[PDB]
Amino acid sequence: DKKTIYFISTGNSARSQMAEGWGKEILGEGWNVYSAGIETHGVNPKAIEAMKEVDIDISNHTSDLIDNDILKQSDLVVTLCSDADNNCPILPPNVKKEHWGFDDPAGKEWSEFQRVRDEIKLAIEKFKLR
Ligand SMILES: [K+]
Repeated sequence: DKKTIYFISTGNSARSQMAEGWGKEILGEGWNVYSAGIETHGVNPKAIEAMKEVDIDISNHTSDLIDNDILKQSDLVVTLCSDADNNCPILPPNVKKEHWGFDDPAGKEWSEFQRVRDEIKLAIEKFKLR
């Protein structure tokens, strides 16, 4: 009944955490939304703050390693950065893979966290309309 979308970044730090937050609110009904990383770098505090600003709570989120069982059951795996795209394991033939690249806001001014957060929102809204 419910389909599965899996957002992947290098360390499950910011872009993938914001994608999971937006995904749960926009695609909530018929979608199970998860996020993971090749490595675990912790949840960037600025990513939590960025989502709080748009009234989305991601304070309980964890930085998790990619799981083979979630990959096998995914309808769509979305990679958000180039290293994650190349390091993602070879997927089952029935699992679709898409690369939605977004700039890394880490170490940049707060305005870049705001910008990337909103670009991710628009990409997920475009996905909902498919
Ligand atoms: K996660």
